[PDB]
Amino acid sequence: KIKLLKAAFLQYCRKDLGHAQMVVDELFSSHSDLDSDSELDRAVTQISVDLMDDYPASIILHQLEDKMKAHSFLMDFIHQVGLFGRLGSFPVRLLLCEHAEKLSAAIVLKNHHSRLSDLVNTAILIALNKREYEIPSNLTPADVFFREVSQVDTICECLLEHEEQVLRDSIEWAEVVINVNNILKDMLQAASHYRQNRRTVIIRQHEIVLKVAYPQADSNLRNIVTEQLVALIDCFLDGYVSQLKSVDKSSNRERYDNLEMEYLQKRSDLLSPLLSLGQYLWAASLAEKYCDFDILVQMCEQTDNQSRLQRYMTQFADQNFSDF
Amino acid sequence: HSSNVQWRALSELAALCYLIAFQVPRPKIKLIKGEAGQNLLEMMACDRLSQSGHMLLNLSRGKQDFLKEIVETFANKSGQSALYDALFSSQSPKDTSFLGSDDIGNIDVREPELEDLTRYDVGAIRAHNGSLQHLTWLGLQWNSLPALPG
Repeated sequence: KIKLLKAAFLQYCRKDLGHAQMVVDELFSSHSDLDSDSELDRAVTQISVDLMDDYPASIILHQLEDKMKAHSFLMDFIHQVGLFGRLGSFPVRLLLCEHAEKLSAAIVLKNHHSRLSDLVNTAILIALNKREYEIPSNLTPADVFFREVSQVDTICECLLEHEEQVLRDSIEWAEVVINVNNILKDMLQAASHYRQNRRTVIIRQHEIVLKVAYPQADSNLRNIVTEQLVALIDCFLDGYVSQLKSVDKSSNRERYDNLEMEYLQKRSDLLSPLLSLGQYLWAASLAEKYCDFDILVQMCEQTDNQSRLQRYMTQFADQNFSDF
Repeated sequence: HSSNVQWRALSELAALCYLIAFQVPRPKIKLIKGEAGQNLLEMMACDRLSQSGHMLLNLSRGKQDFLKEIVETFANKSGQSALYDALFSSQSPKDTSFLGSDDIGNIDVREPELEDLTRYDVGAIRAHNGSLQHLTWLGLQWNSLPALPG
């Protein structure tokens, strides 16, 4: 109940000064606790996750940095007092701490980038979710657009499609559709390196692949490459997250695990074809990123005279010969 | 010396190289300490644009807007690795090699104008000390063009 998650949120406050007293409220917790694994332990998971949601709900950047440290001495004040169990990730809602970490480094990666075009796509993205208090206080806000920033990505995309409907593409309008590509990209670079220090999200990425495909149809050479090294930087983070979820699930209920394979395999084919017009200098890195997707790098070696590449492919491979 | 398949692919690769060179702007001549130094630097600039220029053309006369294809296909970073591959042995570290790290951005992919080419040649006559080799080459390069050299 609410009386409990307000008692550990009171023991973490003291868990910054001393421990002894907090270690006896975790000791009173283990004896007074339920201790039936299947849901009462996911009743204290629903508490540790309701306080990670409140250390994320918390000088707007130096104030969001102070909150990635707070949620860092909150993940250390859980490892010690322990806090060595519970997990209610299920569907849509331990991986939930990391995820709320990753999205607080995303909140600081778009705080570090503040210009008039993103701040406008953000104000359009927040006025659409609800109204804002007009007692000044107009960021128009962030502390709740952090716990949910995933949404200011699918909307700062709908504000690049209405800024592309007026783009009239015309050159300065294909420079504004790349500036956003570069931010959603290095906001996905910031969640990757925060995991190294350990269906709307995805749609908005397959939507900007196709809009990064319509533009290189009319673009000065060099520019059409930098947005191609970018949509290659981004596609290589999606294929890496479907690989990591595969490896997460295995065995029984396999039927669902061999149906999600066909789905990622019909997309590394839809990202390959897309790169069939593009430069094949990136194929070598796309073929290595989803380190097999051989059918694509095998038909790039066939379209050219690089019988040297299909010999360099089979030189470093596990059963490609029986595949080629 | 090599076969036809390598020729086209290599000439394709070379066309990109000459293109990259031609695109490079005229160097900032005023920025040099002395008159001799700056005049030299400009002389070389004219030589670069002239030699690469005629080559770019002679390779583009082979087909219709052949240049456009070269950029659209090999301006991709994939070409940068295909260039390093054909030129060098891959064993060398690809990090400290300038070729592998250059930012090939917005290749003009615009064939050269004859009038510009003429003033490049004239300015680069002294590039190779006016060797009859130099001039006989230029004179031959203009032998296929509709405008004649000065």
